[PDB]
Amino acid sequence: TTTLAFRFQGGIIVAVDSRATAGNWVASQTVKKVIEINPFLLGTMAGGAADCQFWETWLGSQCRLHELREKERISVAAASKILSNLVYQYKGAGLSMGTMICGYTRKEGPTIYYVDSDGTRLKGDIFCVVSGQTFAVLDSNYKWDLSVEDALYLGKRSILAAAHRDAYSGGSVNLYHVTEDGWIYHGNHDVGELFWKVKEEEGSFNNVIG
Amino acid sequence: GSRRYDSRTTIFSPEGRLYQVEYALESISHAGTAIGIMASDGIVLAAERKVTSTLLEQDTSTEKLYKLNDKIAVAVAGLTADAEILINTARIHAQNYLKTYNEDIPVEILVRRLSDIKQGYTQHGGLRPFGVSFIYAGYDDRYGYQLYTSNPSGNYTGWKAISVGANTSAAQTLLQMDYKDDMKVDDAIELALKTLSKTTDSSALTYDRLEFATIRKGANDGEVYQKIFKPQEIKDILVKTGIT
Amino acid sequence: SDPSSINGGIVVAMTGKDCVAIACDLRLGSQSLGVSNKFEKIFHYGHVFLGITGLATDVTTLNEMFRYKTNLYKLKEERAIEPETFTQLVSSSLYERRFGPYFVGPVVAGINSKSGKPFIAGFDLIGCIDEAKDFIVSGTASDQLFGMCESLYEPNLEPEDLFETISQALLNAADRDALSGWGAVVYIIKKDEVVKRYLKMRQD
Amino acid sequence: TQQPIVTGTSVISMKYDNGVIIAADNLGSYGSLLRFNGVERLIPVGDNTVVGISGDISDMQHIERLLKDLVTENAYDNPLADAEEALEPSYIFEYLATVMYQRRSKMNPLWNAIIVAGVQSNGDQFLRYVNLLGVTYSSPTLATGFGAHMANPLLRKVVDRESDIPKTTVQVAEEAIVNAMRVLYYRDARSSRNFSLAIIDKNTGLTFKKNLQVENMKWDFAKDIKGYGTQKI
Amino acid sequence: GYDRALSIFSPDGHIFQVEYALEAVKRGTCAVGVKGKNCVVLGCERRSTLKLQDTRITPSKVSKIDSHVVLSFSGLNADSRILIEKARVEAQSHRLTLEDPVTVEYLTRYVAGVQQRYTQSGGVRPFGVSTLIAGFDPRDDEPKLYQTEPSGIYSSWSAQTIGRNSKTVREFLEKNYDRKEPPATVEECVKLTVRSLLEVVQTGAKNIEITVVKPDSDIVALSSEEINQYVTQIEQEKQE
Amino acid sequence: NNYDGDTVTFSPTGRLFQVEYALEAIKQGSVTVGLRSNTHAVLVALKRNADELSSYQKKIIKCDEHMGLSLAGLAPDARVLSNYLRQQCNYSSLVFNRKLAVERAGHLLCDKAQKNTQSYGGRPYGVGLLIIGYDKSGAHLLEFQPSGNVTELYGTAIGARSQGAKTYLERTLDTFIKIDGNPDELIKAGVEAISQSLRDESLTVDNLSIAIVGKDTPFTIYDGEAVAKYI
Amino acid sequence: QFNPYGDNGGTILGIAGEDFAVLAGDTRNITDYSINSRYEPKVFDCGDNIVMSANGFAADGDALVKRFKNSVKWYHFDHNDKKLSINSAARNIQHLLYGKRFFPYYVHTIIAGLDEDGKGAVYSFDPVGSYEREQCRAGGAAASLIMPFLDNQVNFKNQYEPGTNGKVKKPLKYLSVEEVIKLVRDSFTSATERHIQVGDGLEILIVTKDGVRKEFYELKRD
Amino acid sequence: DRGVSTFSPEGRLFQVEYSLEAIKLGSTAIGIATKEGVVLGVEKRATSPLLESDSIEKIVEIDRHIGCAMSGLTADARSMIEHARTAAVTHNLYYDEDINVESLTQSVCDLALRFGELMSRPFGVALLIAGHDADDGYQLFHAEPSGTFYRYNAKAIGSGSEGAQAELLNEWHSSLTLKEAELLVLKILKQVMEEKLDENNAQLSCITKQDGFKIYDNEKTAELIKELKEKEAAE
Amino acid sequence: MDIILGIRVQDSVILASSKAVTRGISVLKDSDDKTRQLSPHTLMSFAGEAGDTVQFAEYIQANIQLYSIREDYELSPQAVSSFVRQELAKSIRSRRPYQVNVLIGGYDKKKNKPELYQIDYLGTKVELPYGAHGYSGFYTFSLLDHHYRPDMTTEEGLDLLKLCVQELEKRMPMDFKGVIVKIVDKDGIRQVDDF
Repeated sequence: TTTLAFRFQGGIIVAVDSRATAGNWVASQTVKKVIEINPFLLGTMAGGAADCQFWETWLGSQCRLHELREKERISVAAASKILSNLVYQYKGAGLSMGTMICGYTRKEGPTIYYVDSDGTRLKGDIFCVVSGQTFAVLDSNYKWDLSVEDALYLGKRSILAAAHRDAYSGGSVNLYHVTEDGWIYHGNHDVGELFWKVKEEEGSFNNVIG
Repeated sequence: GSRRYDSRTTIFSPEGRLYQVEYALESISHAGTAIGIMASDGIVLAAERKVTSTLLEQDTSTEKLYKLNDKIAVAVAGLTADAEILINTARIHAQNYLKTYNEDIPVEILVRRLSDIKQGYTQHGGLRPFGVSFIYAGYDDRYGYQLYTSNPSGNYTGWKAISVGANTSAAQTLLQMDYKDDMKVDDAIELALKTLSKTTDSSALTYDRLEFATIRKGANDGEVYQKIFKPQEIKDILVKTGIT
Repeated sequence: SDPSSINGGIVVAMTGKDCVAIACDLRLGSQSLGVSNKFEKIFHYGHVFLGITGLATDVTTLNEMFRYKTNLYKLKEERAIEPETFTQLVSSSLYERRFGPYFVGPVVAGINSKSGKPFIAGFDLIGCIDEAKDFIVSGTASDQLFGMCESLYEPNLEPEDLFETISQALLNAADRDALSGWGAVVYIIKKDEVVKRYLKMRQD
Repeated sequence: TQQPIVTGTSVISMKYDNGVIIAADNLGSYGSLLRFNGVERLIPVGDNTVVGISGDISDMQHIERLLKDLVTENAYDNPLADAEEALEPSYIFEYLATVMYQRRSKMNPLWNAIIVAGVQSNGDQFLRYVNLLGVTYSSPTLATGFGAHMANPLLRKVVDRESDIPKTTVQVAEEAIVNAMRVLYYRDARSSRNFSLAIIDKNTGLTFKKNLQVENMKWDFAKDIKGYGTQKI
Repeated sequence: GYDRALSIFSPDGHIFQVEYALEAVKRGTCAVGVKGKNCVVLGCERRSTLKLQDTRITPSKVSKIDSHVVLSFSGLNADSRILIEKARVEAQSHRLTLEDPVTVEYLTRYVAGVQQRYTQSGGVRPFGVSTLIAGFDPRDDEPKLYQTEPSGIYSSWSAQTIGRNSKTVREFLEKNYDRKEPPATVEECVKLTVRSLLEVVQTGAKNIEITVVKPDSDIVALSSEEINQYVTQIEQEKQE
Repeated sequence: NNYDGDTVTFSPTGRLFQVEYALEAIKQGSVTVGLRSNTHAVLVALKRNADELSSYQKKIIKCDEHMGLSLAGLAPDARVLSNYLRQQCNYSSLVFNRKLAVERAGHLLCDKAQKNTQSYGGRPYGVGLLIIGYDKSGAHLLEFQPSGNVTELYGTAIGARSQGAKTYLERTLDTFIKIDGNPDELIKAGVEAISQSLRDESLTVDNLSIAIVGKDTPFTIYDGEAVAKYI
Repeated sequence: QFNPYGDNGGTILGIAGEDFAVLAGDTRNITDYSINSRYEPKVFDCGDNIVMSANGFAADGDALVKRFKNSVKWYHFDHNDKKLSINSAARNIQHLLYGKRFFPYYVHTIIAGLDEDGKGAVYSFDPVGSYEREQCRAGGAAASLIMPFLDNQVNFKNQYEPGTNGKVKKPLKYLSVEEVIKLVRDSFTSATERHIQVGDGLEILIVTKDGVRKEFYELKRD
Repeated sequence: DRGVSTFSPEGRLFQVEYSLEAIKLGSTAIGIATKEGVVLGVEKRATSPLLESDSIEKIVEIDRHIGCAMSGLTADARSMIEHARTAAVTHNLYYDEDINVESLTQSVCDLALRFGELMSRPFGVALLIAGHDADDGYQLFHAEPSGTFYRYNAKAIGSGSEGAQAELLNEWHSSLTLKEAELLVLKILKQVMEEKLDENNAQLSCITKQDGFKIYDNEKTAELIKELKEKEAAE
Repeated sequence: MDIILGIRVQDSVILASSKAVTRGISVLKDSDDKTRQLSPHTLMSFAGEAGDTVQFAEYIQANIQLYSIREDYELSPQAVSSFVRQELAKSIRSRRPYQVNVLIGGYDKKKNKPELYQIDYLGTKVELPYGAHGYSGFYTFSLLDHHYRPDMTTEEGLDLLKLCVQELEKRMPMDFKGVIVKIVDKDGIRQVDDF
């Protein structure tokens, strides 16, 4: 599993792979590791697929109740802390979850929170989870003053880098652009077709023959 | 069923008064007078025991003045048994605070907790309120010497001088007349006894009808001493102030 | 891992002629690391002295608990608790946590205000009372203290002689224990005066 | 969670043209000790159902009481208790299957394998299995424990599929069961010679046979077997 | 547990225990709220029947719920403490979970919600308390003033009064408070609040308490002398 | 008088006035008819509107594929008792793979209603129910009173002016019991029965509610233009 | 110790067509190396044009199907006989499964039907209620034998246009119900040859706008 | 005294009948259902001119497809609104869909009779629940403290109800446009209101399939009031 | 592992806390602030188990902020430290104990003296001139034992702290990505930008 979220001038880029494995067996190449909590909030799937889906669908329900009661869009800080407080109640029971809660509000600007099954809640500019490892991939071509088109490509290229090397990452790349007025889907890209095109056009992956 | 026999102890009258609180205050008005006077250099608690007997063991008797901790004491007006239930609760809260913070409980925090318990009995549970009014004499290092009162309603207020029980109207007028801000403990002792001596329903005020206490920084240097007066000590201060 | 030897430290109590002595080291550690040299393990509630060895969090908790309980006792009884009565309260309090005990070795020392009789007692962590005439030992160097006390101790020592005996018993026992030392305090207790002495000792 | 103490071995059963047959031996084993011999492990419920039970005997005696209580309860405020509102095999099974799965789901099972044999109101053969895991299945032949390994193969040679059931008479079905009980006596170190056999027929009703013995056994060939290889005497 | 339904409907569709609670409020000392352009002022009556009072330690009539919100009340003092405690707990609970201090409207809605609950719960009587809740929402410069009452209804007010002779001081505010131009400065707002209490109070001595709340958690209680200067200036302008 | 303050008090003549007052709520309720043959059982209910803008209050509730009732009185109480029947029917199916007998459903409704008549703090149910069903002993009609009294009948009616429909059914008894394998004719007899309980108002398309259960007929409710056939 | 779980073997296959869906399963029930039954149905009509299978531990499978069927019955009662859409059924089954998150239903669940636009739908669930909408899903013992074949013969993966040398992918064509059933039958015939837990019989439930119909085919009994 | 759940000799629950009297004293709320949407209008009835009228919230959103107007002891409505919002969201969580308006109304009405010696008394507030679902289109429901709910083509509740309902009886037809319904609510509110109707003492709202539930701006309502005045002066 | 250091100088208390957040082998953050302002003159730093650290710190903050509002008074550092200790002493015998270690640095306005309290996850409390939690204590303590003087100025304390961090950066296998330094004095709590 490779999930990437980073903050830039144009908002937030969210990039994920679509591969699910049971042992060596590839269960699916068409998993959706981005959970659309609501039209302005996105969640990433890592660890337990059920735990991530169930509690981030629940988070959307809790977010909707907040907006009815307070007649205001819920802040990313508040939405993230509902989820972090809930998993902390279950701590030691065997919930498995590593997620990036992504939203853009006028109050906060573009905001990413990393939320953990261990009860960790961290705000950061960039978060990446690769197959049981999470961190602030290549990090060489990332600058705040980056175009929306360029930032989308960087996220797409970053997932391609992991998918090639990592056995448990692959299938396709799913792209999301998060703006103040909501998120925009930037489509499903097969890693097979992407790899050959990226290789040819970038010149990269010289070691691989094609 | 049972509803038939319920007095409904926690309802408003059409005037917006609490029946059982008002009737409890009526009960307290027939209790022996207790007076608290706060001076610059300490507090005085003076209280009248209700029509006593010659066979009552006074030196081992306590109905008015109780110790809550080393810094805080209360004068009681009302049902002694009801007061003891609340006093034991207050003693436990004081020790809970000391255990938690490693600091003696500030006077108001203790007073507020006891007042909040009384309040509860007037709003839920369908039980009769506590037929008790307290004068709290205490010292802490935030506000220094403090006098408070609480009544069955669970309302509490701060005072320079105050009375509870019988003839409070008369007692408060006399205190309001002779009290000054620069007053000292020895002066306050005299005022308290003179006030009881004039308001008492008894023929004369004697040692065997009084309970007396002083909270003084008259403790060697930067500390506070509580003094629950012995029968002989009350007899001496009555002669000193020239009442007997 | 063993809760009674994480923080380390020792207490010893002795009886003399119309006097008792109670003494403790000043070390608090995290196993091999020394953290504090000012962790006194002897407390007093009126004229009754309590030493507590073992897990430092429980030493602090039980001190706060017995201050709490002796404060309420005094308010209700209108007199200071006596050593014999306090010993029963310590036992009662420890045994109520029978299946989740405080990891402590308490030691009571004091003189009965009415009889004038010197009193010492020790307890296991669940409140079993050792009421020895001679001496009580507790802590990570209890073996060493037993050794020192059993040879150094003789009955009916005068206060200023008892001071030397208990001091030499503590110091030499602590110097043969890794988790004890870093200074020591000795209380010499008489019916209506108590002297507290800090001992000079090696700081390793 | 427990462990079985006193245990009963194979229950075997099969459907025939007009009804069902079920059989089980009378032993109650205490580990390797064959402690109890007069244990009845076929418990009839009315005149249309027989419940064959293997595994823990203390749990069997509990289930026996549940079924006895079920018949009492069904008769309460029920004018048609001995007619249209009599207990069906299907009702008795579903109840036991509910209990078995609930008990496994509380991690405190009834340590048994149960076969419910009977004939329904409409004359349909009923044969279904349930065990300590709440696992259920139906087949033209059913057997528990060793029976599953040795009885099923023999019974399946008579009724291999649903279409064989109308072609199988009660005489052929009983013969196959009695032979399978002999094979289990030869080869199951926890079997007894003494067994009970129950026939539930849609015409002749419930026929319950007690104190049956395995007979026509082959042992004579044993005299000619000497040593374990090279020995000739 | 004691389950008795004390708050019930009468044939005329009234809940007498809720209406008798309002009578407790009517008996309470007068409390007034006036919001200016960039402030809210809470004025409170102190009945002068109680002298020899220690004003240092005596429970003050205006309570901070958080650093940015204040609550004043008319009615049973003891009842008010339970609502103040619950409100203070909820203010910290909101900061802990939402990572933002309560809005004035949210804190009002909570207190009002507690008051309502006590009008259709078994074995409890309604609160003999009405509240004025004033302050500024985090990072907002718009003044907020809300009122609650025993029934549990709440609403926003340009200016409002509660307690004894509140009818009189509301009469004053209704003719003296212009919505198009509210008290522009702290001075003007405090003056209008003191003026409104002087209609009812008696002596302008220790009988009037004034608390000024400004944006960004700027809350201060005026002293006797500061208020006495307003009392002096008002009557000197009146002598004409 | 002095004995009607709660359900736990007998009168000096051994009456339960709260139960009798609950019984009164049914009489105020809109008329509903129940009747059966040997093959089918039919409910017919006159639905009551608040005014001309309002809908007509639904009277018939499905309890299972083989059982359901019609209500007269407090609709929320019918909802509670029908929900309880749904659960008891459901329990019988899940645990015993067995459709709950209509007679046993009657016994359960009786016992649930009874508990509310002997305990302090509670109140009797303020609704009457006509339960129809088809089980292993054929077609059944039950009348439920919130006293706890449940009665198996060939036909009956409850609600305002129900006596008219009940007298008609008492005359027609020998005719409608013989309407076997003809659902339409049994409903006609039910519609003709409820017509004896009408005054001023007549059966319109959004006024009439009919339910039927039978041998090869699951419990199905007919409303709107589905009952225009029978008007 | 007592193990509350078991393996009853079996293999199930859900395929979504353009205007239809199939849910297929073998009819063999096993424990270890024994056959319990050669015909124990594993795929069920649940009503509202939804077919379900919970393959794995048959006890947990029967319990979940029973609970879901009951959920449909109560949805009708509570929501004026509203038809339960396949998407709503899927979300409901997630809550049934996640309810036992800390003592799971030891099953792989597949439901098949039509979406609200009348297009074929299959939903696949993990034991704890993670779910996805899919065009192809095999579950159970022989899933690893079937899915690679379906990737090749349904989605035309690794297939290209002859004479383009892998520059033009084989174009995706809409498969008829008849061609899907051929691929199902060949999948199970192949699985039966190579997996010891697969055989005896194949039962296929086909869902269309016309409703649910049933097809049965014999498999090798060894 | 007497039981809270006691029946009168007529077979009515005293406390329910008494709560209906409390609702009669409530400010007027009017609902009109059309094929283009459902309109919800309320009288605000501020007790003083210093009360900021925009803080009076008697029209409330339950979900995007369900609006709600209240009349009576409005404080009692808050827990009913809370339950309705929770029921709407909870159903969407369980079933990945919008909850039917009737099912939402039925859920609210299940609270009603949960009183005795559960809450100490019935609710002293009536609700007009307006919404849209795919199955039964645009719907208006009247939820009473009796636990009974009626569907209405048009309904008035509160002090001016019997007068307003008689007016709705004459005015409502099946072909009403949303614009016609808006003016009709404003017209009947203006008739039964003590004070003169303006954009500050009255509030409009509507639920359409496209835009969902919307509370009207004071500026928007002010234009509809001016449109009403002109069309009434037009004959 | 995390570094939390405290040194109490003449007129203030300085807290140095490692900025790194690492789960297993990957570094989640390099700017983490392991501190909570309990009151205007009381600061708490914390290190320990993921989730527990922030949950415990925020819970203490909420309780001290509640007490501040209710009494319109600031609890003394001694009082705050005793409250924190008791909460930790409760949690060890609880179902799932808080694995959090804290340093409490506060300025006592009544006594006009700075105070530093060290409390471990068991509720073991000591008042020290300087303290640390974890492996960092071993390296740092011996250095502070030599250089520490009770009459040190804030600038001298920062220099001694700066020396400690440099030493830890060399001898520590882990990269803790530097420290954040906060000073607690009579004027309140401020962050040292330069370090």
